[PDB]
Amino acid sequence: PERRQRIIDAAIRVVGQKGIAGLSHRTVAAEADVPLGSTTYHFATLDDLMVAALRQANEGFARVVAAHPALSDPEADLSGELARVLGEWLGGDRTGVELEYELYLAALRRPALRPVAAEWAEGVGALLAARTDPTTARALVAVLDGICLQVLLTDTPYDEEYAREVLTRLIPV
Amino acid sequence: PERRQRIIDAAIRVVGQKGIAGLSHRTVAAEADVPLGSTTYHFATLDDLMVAALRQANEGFARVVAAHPALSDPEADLSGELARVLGEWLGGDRTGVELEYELYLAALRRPALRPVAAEWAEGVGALLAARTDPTTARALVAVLDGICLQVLLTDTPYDEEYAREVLTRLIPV
Ligand SMILES: CN(C)c1ccc(C(=C2C=CC(=[N+](C)C)C=C2)c2ccccc2)cc1
Ligand SMILES: CN(C)c1ccc(C(=C2C=CC(=[N+](C)C)C=C2)c2ccccc2)cc1
Repeated sequence: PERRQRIIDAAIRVVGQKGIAGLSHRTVAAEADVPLGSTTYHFATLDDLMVAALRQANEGFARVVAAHPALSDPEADLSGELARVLGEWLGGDRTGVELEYELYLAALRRPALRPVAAEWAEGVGALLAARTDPTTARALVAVLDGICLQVLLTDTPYDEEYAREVLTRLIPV
Repeated sequence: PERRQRIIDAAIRVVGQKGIAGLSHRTVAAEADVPLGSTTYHFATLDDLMVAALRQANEGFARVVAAHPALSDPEADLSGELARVLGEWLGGDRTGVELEYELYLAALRRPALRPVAAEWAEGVGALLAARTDPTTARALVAVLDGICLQVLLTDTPYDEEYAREVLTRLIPV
């Protein structure tokens, strides 16, 4: 896009290969192939750069969730919907997908990054709480996290059938 | 103990403050306050050092599990037992506890560290599969991971009552 985006994109490509540690304005400038000046002009702190990156990723996810209105439809299959939302991104692309999670975590173990790293759970959690109940909402958010790990931690494909199955055991009747 | 242990201990203290990245034979030698020679004599590669550290942590956990024979007792409360096992370490010490998880993860996003980083799930998983069934075993392992995150990702204390509650919803009848 116009260089600010180019920079955020490169920041991402750098972390997705050298980890947050190998992320500097030099690394980014090189990767985005832009003056060092540009990167600092747009992002004073590396944290500002990180935060921007996560916000982009958060919005990336908050987008697929909005593409599943059924999630808040009381007549829809909730677990089926949640398993689809997962499968929709954990499915396929086991390349850039593995990279997106391998930074969601990296982000999490960072003091000022963690709050934005789990924002996805805020939207989902708020939605499931209104749909079901607080305890069920938290339990659901918990297995979602549990399942992504299981998956993105082995040559283990997704398996919606399994996900919906365990998700369903959590929804009360 | 004798210096090999001193070194593993220091390796841990270093990662628990500078992350795997700030971990070198220099860092370790300094921290353990031992000749650089010693650290390389005992651990040729940093990966050998990391792996040793994780094995120590794995054995640390595999120890509390063995201290709960009830886990495999068909007449015992499984979810209650699992929630106790968790609460037993996630409870209190929200200092060194937070550090143990903030390296379990760090480990996980590392190609040759990940296999040893999830060994805990191998023992637990094998135990729950024999106790219940494959699908239930995996689902249980999944929420355990989910719950530790929820917890070790906010000023959020543990709450066994909650854990046992969601764990119980996963056990079939
Ligand atoms: C464990 N868990 C439920 C989740 C784990 C990670 C994600 C994320 C994400 C970002 C972009 C995506 N895209 C572009 C499809 C999809 C997911 C994500 C959100 C913030 C920072 C990094 C990654 C969402 C849910
Ligand atoms: C998400 N999950 C179920 C778990 C997450 C982490 C642990 C671990 C651990 C190490 C030492 C412990 N001690 C000394 C009590 C307790 C746990 C652990 C195992 C290997 C490497 C790092 C940490 C176990 C379960």
